[PDB]
Amino acid sequence: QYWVTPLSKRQYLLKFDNRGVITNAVDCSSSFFSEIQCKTKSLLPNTG
Amino acid sequence: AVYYNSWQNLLYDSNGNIIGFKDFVTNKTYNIFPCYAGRVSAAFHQNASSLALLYRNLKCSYVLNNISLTTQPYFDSYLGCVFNADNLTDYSVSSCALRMGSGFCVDYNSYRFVTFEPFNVSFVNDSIE
Amino acid sequence: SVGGLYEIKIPTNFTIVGQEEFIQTNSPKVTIDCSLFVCSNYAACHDLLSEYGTFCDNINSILDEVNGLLDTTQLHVADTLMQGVTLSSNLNTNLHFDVDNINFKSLVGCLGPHCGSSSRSFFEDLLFDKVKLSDVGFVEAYNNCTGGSEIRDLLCVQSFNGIKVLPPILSESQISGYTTAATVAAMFPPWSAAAGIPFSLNVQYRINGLGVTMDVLNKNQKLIATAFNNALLSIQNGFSAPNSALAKIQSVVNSNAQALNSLLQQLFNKFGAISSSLQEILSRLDPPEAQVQIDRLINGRLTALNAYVSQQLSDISLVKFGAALAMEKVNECVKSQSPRINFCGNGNHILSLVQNAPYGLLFMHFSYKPISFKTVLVSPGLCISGDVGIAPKQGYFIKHNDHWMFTGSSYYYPEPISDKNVVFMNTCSVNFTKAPLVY
Amino acid sequence: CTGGSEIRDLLCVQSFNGIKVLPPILSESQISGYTTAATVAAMFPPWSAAAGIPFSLNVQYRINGLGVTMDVLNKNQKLIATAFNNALLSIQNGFS
Amino acid sequence: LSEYGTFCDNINSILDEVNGLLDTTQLHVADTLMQGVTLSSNLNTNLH
Amino acid sequence: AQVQIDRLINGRLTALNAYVSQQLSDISLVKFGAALAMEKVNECVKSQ
Amino acid sequence: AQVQIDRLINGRLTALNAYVSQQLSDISLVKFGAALAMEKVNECVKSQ
Amino acid sequence: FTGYFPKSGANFRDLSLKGTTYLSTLWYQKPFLSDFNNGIFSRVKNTKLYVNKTLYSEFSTIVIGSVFINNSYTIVVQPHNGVLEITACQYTMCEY
Ligand SMILES: CC(=O)N[C@H]1[C@H]([C@H](O)[C@H](O)COC(C)=O)O[C@@](O[C@H](CO)[C@@H](O)[C@@H]2O[C@@](O)(C(=O)O)C[C@H](O)[C@H]2NC(C)=O)(C(=O)O)C[C@@H]1O
Ligand SMILES: *[C@@H]1O[C@H](CO)[C@@H](O[C@@H]2O[C@H](CO)[C@@H](O)[C@H](O)[C@H]2NC(C)=O)[C@H](O)[C@H]1NC(C)=O
Ligand SMILES: *[C@@H]1O[C@H](CO)[C@@H](O[C@@H]2O[C@H](CO)[C@@H](O)[C@H](O)[C@H]2NC(C)=O)[C@H](O)[C@H]1NC(C)=O
Ligand SMILES: *[C@@H]1O[C@H](CO)[C@@H](O[C@@H]2O[C@H](CO)[C@@H](O)[C@H](O)[C@H]2NC(C)=O)[C@H](O)[C@H]1NC(C)=O
Ligand SMILES: *[C@@H]1O[C@H](CO)[C@@H](O)[C@H](O)[C@H]1NC(C)=O
Ligand SMILES: *[C@@H]1O[C@H](CO)[C@@H](O)[C@H](O)[C@H]1NC(C)=O
Ligand SMILES: *[C@@H]1O[C@H](CO)[C@@H](O)[C@H](O)[C@H]1NC(C)=O
Ligand SMILES: *[C@@H]1O[C@H](CO)[C@@H](O)[C@H](O)[C@H]1NC(C)=O
Ligand SMILES: *[C@@H]1O[C@H](CO)[C@@H](O)[C@H](O)[C@H]1NC(C)=O
Repeated sequence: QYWVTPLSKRQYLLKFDNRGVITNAVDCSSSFFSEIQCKTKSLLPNTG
Repeated sequence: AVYYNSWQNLLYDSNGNIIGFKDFVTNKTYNIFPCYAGRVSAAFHQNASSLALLYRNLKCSYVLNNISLTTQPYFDSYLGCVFNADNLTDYSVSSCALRMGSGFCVDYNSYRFVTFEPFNVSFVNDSIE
Repeated sequence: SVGGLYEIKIPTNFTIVGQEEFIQTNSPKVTIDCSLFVCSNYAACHDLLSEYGTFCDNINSILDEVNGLLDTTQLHVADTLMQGVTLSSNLNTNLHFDVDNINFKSLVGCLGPHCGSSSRSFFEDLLFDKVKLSDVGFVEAYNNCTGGSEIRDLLCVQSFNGIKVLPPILSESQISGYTTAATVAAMFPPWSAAAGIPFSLNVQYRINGLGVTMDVLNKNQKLIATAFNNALLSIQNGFSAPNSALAKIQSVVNSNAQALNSLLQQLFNKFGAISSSLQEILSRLDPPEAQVQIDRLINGRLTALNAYVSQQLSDISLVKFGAALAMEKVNECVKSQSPRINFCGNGNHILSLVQNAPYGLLFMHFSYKPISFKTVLVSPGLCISGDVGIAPKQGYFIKHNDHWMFTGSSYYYPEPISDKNVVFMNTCSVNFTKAPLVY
Repeated sequence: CTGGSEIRDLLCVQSFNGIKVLPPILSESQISGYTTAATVAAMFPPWSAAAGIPFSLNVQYRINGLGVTMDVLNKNQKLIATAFNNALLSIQNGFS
Repeated sequence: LSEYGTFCDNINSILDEVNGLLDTTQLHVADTLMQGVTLSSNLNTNLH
Repeated sequence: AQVQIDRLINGRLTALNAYVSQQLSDISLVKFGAALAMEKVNECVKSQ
Repeated sequence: AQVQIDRLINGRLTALNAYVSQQLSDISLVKFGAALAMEKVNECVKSQ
Repeated sequence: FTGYFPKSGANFRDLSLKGTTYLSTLWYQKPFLSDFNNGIFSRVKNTKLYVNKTLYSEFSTIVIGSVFINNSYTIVVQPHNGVLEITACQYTMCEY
């Protein structure tokens, strides 16, 4: 298996843990929920 | 520190500031903190020939060892190091032109660091029962 | 109306309900050093900032006036709490904490200067330990900025960038001493904050004024006192769960922390310049172009300060309004009972009490709450004897045992009609029920 | 704004440029329901918004409290009620 | 505009707070209108 | 084009800042008026 | 000359916006003070 | 952070091809021969085989280039059982 996908210049929300490892990420322009996650700079935005 | 991998030598905060690094030669790791920055709260009375200085939230040892040495008398108040004022918090004043915060005042005759008590109860010696 | 009577649900039993209300009377006294915020330590920035001249003098002056308004407001609130308070020197809160079966031990701190700063009630202790950034909280947080700790407290970064919150002119311990004095002034003679009469009698007369006969009040005094201290306990236990008043108190600290953090984030905005860092600009460009980039940062940071100062002026206007309302509630709900229906909280307001809270005052409004109701037929007036009209005072006329009697509007207790509970008229109005056999 | 209208509403230009007025959390119809409930609460039992007594008696006691004897006040009840409804009609006609 | 940083976030945040104050105020006015209001279930708009 | 667009961004952001400042000031008067209206409801309609 | 005059225009206009925002806040306080004065006239002078 | 990243919600394409003896000429045309544009992100399965219980790692080799003629540099990323050989040379690439 050799899965490939195109790359492009995109803005991402990168979350780093207490040891410097990227544990989670969000593609900001991918969907409406991703836009809320990037706007609030959090993986689980507050109810609103 | 244990978070630096083989290719990493700089630690950054969420704002893009350098806050730590690993020395390329000695491999020793250090945290970088900003140098102290602050203000001096100076209390002045027109009849005085000097000032009462308050280094807010700073111990007098810190002021003398890391900011500046001086010949003025000093003491550690609740609000921070106070210079050129006598510690007289046991005394109180109902009016105060130099209000320093948390019920403290600077009173000039020298300057006195005194408690500020603008209001008090009218007392009577009548029975409670 | 059947004949001349209407159907009304009159209470047959009641309880006392306590309601909290936090009124913000103060806010953190934010000070900006405009020079240190805009330019940090960089001489090339300070030279340019001098050419903007009076912009930093305006930022400093407007915030000094705003902080002066907050200090004047705090003195006015303290003056209001202590206005007319007279206490006996024989009063010792360690032994004197309950009277007439009503317990104020939780609402009263130690009294007198021998305690020092310990003049805070159990109620205020329980309300202050849930808020980290109170006046003492800010002082302790700023004290830790030079403690050499590895923890990067956001308040320390803000203060090093010239953004520091100063303590209020009166500590929250002094204000708790003033609320304690105002509270004991209602429990013991001369009762200077309880209409000059015992607290239980003031509660009884206030409940009677709602349309409750005094006969049930002076025999249910134990039940009234137990309902009153149970309402107080319900208020105290309400802070251990999601509470609207505690959330309102925490909103003051959260909104201030959000505004200060938002102001600090302006130091990382590029404002169209090559970098948000003055060190990077000065290490990449010479004076002819570095000054252009530094001027972009100066305009952006000064614009951010003018916006923050406009927001602070608006917020302090709201705090002055809230402090005026709190002073009015002290005077017209705690020290006295003004004839205004829903001013001191909702419902049949009996009486109110006050306690100190972070950046404000917490009022406890006690109300007469009906438990059970009886549907009865009432007459709003009667035409008696020689066509003389009578109207009931804070009650209704009732046919009890096929005889006309009076009952209070807030408690069903039929009692004989007399000049004590009647308004007389020389002529009776139309539709007043005809009763020639009365009096 | 999305209709096939030839009329250029200035609000549509504002909304397309990012400036828009959002509706309040409670519709004005709900507030009208609340003012209606507050008004009928004074007319009928238990008169929860009229001191617990009939509206006409509340008007009569309020006028008496100004220094008007209850005799002329209860003998002229229809004149007072007609003056009250004429005042209400005058307020309604004043909007024209 | 992305190089200006938080300017548009500040404008949106201040307007959202202002609108939250208007919403809270409208709820307080509605609560005040409805406070203590008791009506009979027998009330009818077409008869009374 | 960046120089020209930057002048427009600065003007438009300054205009939004001015409008937001005016909106905060006007909502303070609206809150004051709403408090007066709640007081008039309680002390003129529900009671005298 | 246009470049230098533009710097002065932006500074003078920025200062005029700051003064206008301060004036709006101060007049809101004057309106609150006048409302309190009218209440004192009506409830302390003309009546008690 | 802004960088060269995949589009979330887009589709990966498994371009790996396994043969035994015969090679299809269609395997060397579109859509297998894909445009590079800015770049690509690869998620590669490490096909862990065993001979006499001894583990061996195999996966598809990728070539990146333009015309694949010795007038041009072709980058080649090829595994050698734990060793990833990466070269960029003027290779005479085969037709297949
Ligand atoms: C891209 C693709 O579709 N790839 C599949 C491949 C092709 O379709 C086939 O190569 C095309 O052929 C053309 C172009 O002519 O088929 C595979 O499966 C075969 C059966 O389809 C496989 O079982 C083989 O079967 C044999 O009968 C035979 O020779 O094909 C005997 C041989 O020993 C045995 N190989 C072993 C033992 O690996 C394979 O592998 O080749 C699985 C691959 O995923
Ligand atoms: C500092 O740390 C680096 C990284 O671990 C050390 O570099 C390694 O040194 C050994 C011995 O020469 C080599 O086998 C590795 O290949 C080196 N790794 C890299 C990434 O260069 C370095 O020796 C350390 N130096 C000191 C003074 O501690
Ligand atoms: C500043 O003055 C106060 C008041 O005299 C000092 O506090 C007292 O300290 C003594 C011990 O020396 C205690 O017995 C008292 O109970 C304290 N009183 C109070 C009100 O706390 C204080 O220690 C002095 N501080 C310095 C640094 O001189
Ligand atoms: C009436 O007076 C008595 C005597 O002063 C009061 O009785 C005390 O009440 C407290 C509770 O507040 C008890 O803990 C004490 O033990 C009681 N003492 C005695 C000697 O009985 C009583 O509370 C008063 N009641 C009212 C309603 O005025
Ligand atoms: C200051 O000096 C003036 C003039 O002698 C005097 O009126 C005033 O009372 C003095 N105040 C104090 C605090 O010394
Ligand atoms: C309040 O304190 C001051 C200073 O100790 C004193 O002059 C004043 O007389 C006190 N108040 C009363 C009511 O005695
Ligand atoms: C109270 O004070 C007055 C005035 O000094 C004195 O006459 C009286 O005897 C005192 N009474 C008590 C119980 O201390
Ligand atoms: C009133 O209500 C309480 C709680 O339900 C009850 O304990 C008490 O006995 C009741 N009293 C009467 C007179 O109904
Ligand atoms: C201040 O520092 C001390 C010692 O590290 C710590 O115990 C305390 O919790 C800190 N308090 C605050 C408010 O930072």
